[PDB]
Amino acid sequence: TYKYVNKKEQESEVDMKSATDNAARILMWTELIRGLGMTLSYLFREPATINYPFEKGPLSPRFRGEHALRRYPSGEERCIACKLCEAICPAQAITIEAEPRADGSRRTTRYDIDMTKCIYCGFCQEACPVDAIVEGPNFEFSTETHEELLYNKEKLLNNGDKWEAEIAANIQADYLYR
Amino acid sequence: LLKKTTGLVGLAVCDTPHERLTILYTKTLDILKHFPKHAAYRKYTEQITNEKLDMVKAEPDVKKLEALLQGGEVEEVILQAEKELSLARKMLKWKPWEPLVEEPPANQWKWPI
Amino acid sequence: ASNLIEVFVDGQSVMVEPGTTVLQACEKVGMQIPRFCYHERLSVAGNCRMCLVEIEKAPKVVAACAMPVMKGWNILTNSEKSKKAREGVMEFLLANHPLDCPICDQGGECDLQDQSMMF
Amino acid sequence: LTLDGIKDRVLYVLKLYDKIDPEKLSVNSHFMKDLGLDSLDQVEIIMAMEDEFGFEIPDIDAEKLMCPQEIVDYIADKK
Amino acid sequence: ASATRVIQKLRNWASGQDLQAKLQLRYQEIAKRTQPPPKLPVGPSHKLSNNYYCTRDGRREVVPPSIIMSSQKAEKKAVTPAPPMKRWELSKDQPYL
Amino acid sequence: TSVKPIFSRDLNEAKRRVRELYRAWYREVPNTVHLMQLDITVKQGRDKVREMFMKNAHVTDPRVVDLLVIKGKMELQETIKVWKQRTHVMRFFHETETPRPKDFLSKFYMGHDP
Amino acid sequence: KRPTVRPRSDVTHKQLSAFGEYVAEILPKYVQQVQVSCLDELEICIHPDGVIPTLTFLRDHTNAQFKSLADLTAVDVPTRQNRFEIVYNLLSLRFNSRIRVKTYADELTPIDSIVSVHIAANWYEREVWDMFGVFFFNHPDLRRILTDYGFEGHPFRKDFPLTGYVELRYDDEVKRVVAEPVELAQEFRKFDLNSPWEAFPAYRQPPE
Ligand SMILES: CCCCCCCCCCCCCCCCCC(=O)OC[C@H](COP(=O)([O-])OCC[N+](C)(C)C)OC(=O)CCCCCCCCCCCCCCCCC
Ligand code: SF4
Ligand code: SF4
Ligand code: FES
Repeated sequence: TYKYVNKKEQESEVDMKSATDNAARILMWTELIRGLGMTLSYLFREPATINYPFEKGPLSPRFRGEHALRRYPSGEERCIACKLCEAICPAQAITIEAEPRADGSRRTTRYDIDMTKCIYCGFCQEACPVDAIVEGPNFEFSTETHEELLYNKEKLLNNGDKWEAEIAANIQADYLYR
Repeated sequence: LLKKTTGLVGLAVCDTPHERLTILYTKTLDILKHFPKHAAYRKYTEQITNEKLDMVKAEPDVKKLEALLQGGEVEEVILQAEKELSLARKMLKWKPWEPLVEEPPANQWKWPI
Repeated sequence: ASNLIEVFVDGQSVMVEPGTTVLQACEKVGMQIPRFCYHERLSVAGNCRMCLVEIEKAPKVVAACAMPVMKGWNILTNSEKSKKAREGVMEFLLANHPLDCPICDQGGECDLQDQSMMF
Repeated sequence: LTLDGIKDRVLYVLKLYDKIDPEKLSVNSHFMKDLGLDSLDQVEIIMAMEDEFGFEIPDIDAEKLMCPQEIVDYIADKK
Repeated sequence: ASATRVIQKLRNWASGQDLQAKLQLRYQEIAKRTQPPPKLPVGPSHKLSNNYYCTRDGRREVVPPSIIMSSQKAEKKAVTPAPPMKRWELSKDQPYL
Repeated sequence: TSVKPIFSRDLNEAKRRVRELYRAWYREVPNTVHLMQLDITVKQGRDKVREMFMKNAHVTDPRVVDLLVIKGKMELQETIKVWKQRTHVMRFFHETETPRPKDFLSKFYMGHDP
Repeated sequence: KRPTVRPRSDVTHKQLSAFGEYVAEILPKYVQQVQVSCLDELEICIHPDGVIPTLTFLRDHTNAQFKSLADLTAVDVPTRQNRFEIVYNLLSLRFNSRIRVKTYADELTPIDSIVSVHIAANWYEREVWDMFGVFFFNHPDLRRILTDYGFEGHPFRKDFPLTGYVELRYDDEVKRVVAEPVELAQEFRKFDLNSPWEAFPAYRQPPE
């Protein structure tokens, strides 16, 4: 179906009362005054402004923030150099090099994420089979040099160690949906 | 009665839609008589024009004429008749009933490669 | 047809030498029969049963890597019976196969993975 | 038509063309077989004529103008 | 929500709408940020029998396009790509603004 | 060996269009240098134009010459109306690029590039 | 019935086949192929000489009424003699249908522009020329529309590199934005994501 937004159904004829109404409207600015009034109503409303940085905007456990590399409760790195995150990374922002470790475990010797290349899409954290790479809820990590946003494995492990008290909680909250 | 507005911007309302439609269809048929008899365009356009002209001659009411034509409003039908007449003139100039001008290479329309 | 016999793959006729297997006739036509144990430079084993195909007017599916075509055989390769046989054999392999794909060197080089996704 | 003036003013702009020397240039000199020029050099002299005279010259006439005789009588019977 | 009644009346008169009934700011009606754990259902293919993939393989039902006529392979009524479009009915809910 | 022409039936009319385009570029170059503040001189721009024409000057196919004329006219009118800016027109000269040496000894010292 | 498979209406296939026969017999001079996909879309492959007559017939015919050009695009398949495939998708509002008209070109055979038939073809053909190098005859203003000024080469071709040949950076010596030969700090790593097993037997090409 459809409807008209500007067509007038029939006409309201030409009345002297309607003429006087239009004359009052475009001589005494009635629509202007009512616009003024409702703008005044917004003046007398309460503003929607939060007090950053002392107040923070609401988020979700699904939020995709800063990348981190997680660990098992034993303490070993969850990553097993399986390279699906690099294969699925749509910006090619992940570089992984690997070799067998001194105990024979399959581990990464290089795990680099270019945050200036990354698009923050979570494809890595939804392709990770062991929940190693995650996108934790940190977003206030803006730097002053372009180099500092070129993360390596030590930076990502430090981020995972820093945010584990919250990343694991978010994964516990939201893992049943995924 | 007479239509107030046709609802489409830039389209004028036709006071006498029947006479305009019948002269447009007659002119289209007349320009279709110059085509070769074996022209499929001539055959199909003559069928379409003949059926539309019979509907205009049958129905003198604009509303039920529009409902019979099923081409939107009668102004739209008049404009479509104008476009069909200009098209038929161009098709007579172009002569596309002739055989295929050139076959393509053998892998031109092969997908996937 | 000098020392050659006529067979059919999906109704398409092809000349083959006597002694040609169903798999070899199929790849002569240009279709690759799924396999795990057949290798063209090894001896024929016939154990993995991935190459089971349906011959027309035959009730039991045959192993394409080992069975030689006789005469006039219509090898239905994409038939319902062949697809069911491939699905069953793939199910039996992946029943006891271990969930080791991320820690395995056959990342994109795995016949088991590729033939799983294909059949 | 001031034939002498247009003639020596043509030779004057050939003198100020940089690529050719002032030595072996003659009134009957040829651009490619004698002066060793190119086609784009030839149209450089033609457009030098055009913007030093103030009247437009077509490429059809420019292809014909190859030696100073046809240049000078072309501008003579064009003016 | 914390506005006085005088300010509420002034806002309502100045705007012409009941602003307190539809507040722009969310106070308590939103859902709790901590929710009970879900249990997502499974689809129709989550069955242990009568579920062969060849009976629901929609990706392999795609066929190459059928050639109506070709330059190498190849009294009736004039036709249309489709039956003509029916006119839209005017809305019985609110036909005009 | 029988093809469809674009604009020129043969190479003579193609050369005619080439001469017209060269004349128009030669007329434009002083106006370009005056209009957008170029560090180059008027003579150097015309030498650049002629070097471009000599780079393209090895072709014999009339369709290729016609398309080259069309591209030259597009770049020409793109210089007529001020769209191709000072940086865009200075990209023809490559002042900030070290020219690669052409001799085998320096190409050997520089790296593995043949 | 099957929740994972699209429902297919055969009436659209029949109607599009009938209209394909209709158009093919009205224009045998230009039409080289007519096909309807299993997705129920009509594709009509024509000679490049009949682009303007075919588009004009489809725009102005009473039974076609394809008054809206959905888009004009090109596909580079660099294994054919005429590597560019020009595709016109058209929408018929009166009959509520869609058609696709295909033609071919290469780097040295221009095709006629249809700006006189559709005015959107102006910018669409400008984009096609800028991306593929297909010249269009009688275009009122044919020039680049998306690439940088002075850009060399047509980037949507298959043989044009993804990162291109030059890159822009600010040079403080000349105080300019100069273009230099491209160098990548990290090279784009191409991936061989092709399974060596056949996926669709319905498209198995015969052996050569
Ligand atoms: C000094 C204290 C403050 C006063 C002002 C308070 C603030 C008001 C602010 C309102 C919002 C203004 C924002 C800017 C608006 C700009 C547009 C605008 O104003 O357009 C003007 C508009 C213009 O109207 P328009 O733009 O629609 O054009 C009309 C023409 N058409 C529609 C065909 C295009 O109105 C006027 O120009 C009228 C001005 C006021 C005239 C009042 C006349 C009253 C009667 C006169 C006396 C008659 C009796 C004589 C004695 C008889 C004795 C017996
Ligand atoms: S969020 Fe996306 S773009 Fe960023 S590293 Fe992960 S896969 Fe790559
Ligand atoms: S997907 Fe996970 S386990 Fe695999 S390489 Fe990436 S971070 Fe490591
Ligand atoms: S390939 Fe293993 S049984 Fe034939």
